[PDB]
Amino acid sequence: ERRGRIYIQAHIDREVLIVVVRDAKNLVPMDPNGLSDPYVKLKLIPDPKSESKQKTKTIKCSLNPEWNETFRFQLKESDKDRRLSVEIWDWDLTSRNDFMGSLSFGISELQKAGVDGWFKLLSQEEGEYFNV
Amino acid sequence: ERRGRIYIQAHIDREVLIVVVRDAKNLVPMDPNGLSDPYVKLKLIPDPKSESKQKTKTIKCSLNPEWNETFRFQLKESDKDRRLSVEIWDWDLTSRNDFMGSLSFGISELQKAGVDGWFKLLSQEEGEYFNV
Ligand SMILES: N[C@H](CO)COP(=O)(O)O
Ligand SMILES: [Ca+2]
Ligand SMILES: [Ca+2]
Ligand SMILES: [Ca+2]
Ligand SMILES: [Ca+2]
Ligand SMILES: [Ca+2]
Ligand SMILES: [Ca+2]
Repeated sequence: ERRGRIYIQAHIDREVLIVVVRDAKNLVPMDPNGLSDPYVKLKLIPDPKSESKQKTKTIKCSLNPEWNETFRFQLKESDKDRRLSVEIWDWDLTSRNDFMGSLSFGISELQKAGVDGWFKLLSQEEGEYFNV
Repeated sequence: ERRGRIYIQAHIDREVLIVVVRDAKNLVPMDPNGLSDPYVKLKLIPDPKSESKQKTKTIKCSLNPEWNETFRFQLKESDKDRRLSVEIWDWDLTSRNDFMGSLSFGISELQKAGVDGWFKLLSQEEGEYFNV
């Protein structure tokens, strides 16, 4: 568990993905002060023009952010071949935000069973394929 | 020690920085296969146009690379206000290489005493300032 963990809750209502991003523990420091400014980015991938994107607020200087935010996604046919992508990023003022941890759930699999618990954060490339 | 450690040897011999990049342990996975393709990038910073850049070879699929490569840098007056920047990157074929760990030593401080040992890898922004 090199990048910490995040507590996610996600299930499908009808054709509506409901995602709850509660909190995260032991995130990796990304700033010179030894901390980071975490915010989570949710997308349905593959997504070209990044048309699905939704973000939580940014928590400043914390390696254990608590967001408690809910998000709704209106699904479609095509989405059955997509994955719910959850990525944590470190907000920076004077530079590209830095990647911190990733995770993803197959939409086809969420329709069969929702999720509610802690997940180990993976690397960005790795997180677009699995969840642990 | 979230990103593992690297064994560095560096000292100055009459205006010449000699850096030995031996090996690294417990690097963080950066690829879908659960590994990474580490290579170290050495620069003297600030160095906007990267005229300083020098790289080790890339070791494929390893979180414990052994490089054993020596590098020489011809110092100057100005370099007394610069730092030796050591960054490990994960080589990727189909995408921007991913950052793995960073570290830096003040050139002014190396002139007073060289280093030879293990160093904890820091985040990129953090690594441009310290060396734990
Ligand atoms: N530029 C960063 C990329 O991850 C953050 O961007 P964004 O706020 O659009 O998610
Ligand atoms: Ca940062
Ligand atoms: Ca930041
Ligand atoms: Ca940044
Ligand atoms: Ca990679
Ligand atoms: Ca790679
Ligand atoms: Ca990449």
